[PDB]
Amino acid sequence: LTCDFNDVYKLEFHPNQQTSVTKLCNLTPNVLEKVTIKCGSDKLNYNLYPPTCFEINEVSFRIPPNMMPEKPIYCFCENKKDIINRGIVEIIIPSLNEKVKGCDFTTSESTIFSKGYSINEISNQQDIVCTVKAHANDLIGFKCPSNYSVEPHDCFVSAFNLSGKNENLLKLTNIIMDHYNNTFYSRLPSLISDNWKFFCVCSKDNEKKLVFTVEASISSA
Repeated sequence: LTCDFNDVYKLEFHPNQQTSVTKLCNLTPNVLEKVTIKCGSDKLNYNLYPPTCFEINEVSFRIPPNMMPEKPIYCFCENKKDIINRGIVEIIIPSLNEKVKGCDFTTSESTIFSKGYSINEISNQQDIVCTVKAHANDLIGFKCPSNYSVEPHDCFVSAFNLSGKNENLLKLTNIIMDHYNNTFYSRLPSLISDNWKFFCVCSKDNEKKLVFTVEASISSA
């Protein structure tokens, strides 16, 4: 899931080229996978258009979880001299077949998550507890209001035990902890060998706590 126009799909001119050379780098990421595009550096004078692709010289992004099918996104790494060698990145946008298992504490009409809560629900002392039952390969996540803090701060790297304490987690994968929008994601392993329950908490002084609890059950995928 890298398009390296610097050393892999090389855009170096050849001697006495009459016409362009065009290279195609086609990617089929899964949702939330990281794509990297390398285009240009100190020595290699290449530009990427548009400068950030999916809204040395290097860009990475991850495709968000979406239920709206989209046409591929293209971006162009250009080498000039008028002859232009161009690397064309095509990213097929994966679409989800159902909402992400988990909890959007910021809307009752989430674009992303299976369960949502309106501002009236999360407002005013009992916890709001949102429980998801997850199995092998499930994508899970939650979003808390931007004003809230999340405990533990690195939820999914660590989480709290329904029984014991903070536990460095279960081989969770593609962990995303986006503190800009207080949105957290990860993927259960393809093999879960033991039942595990854990939780993370969002809070804000004088507000109901928002509890995201996961019951991960023995399974195989």
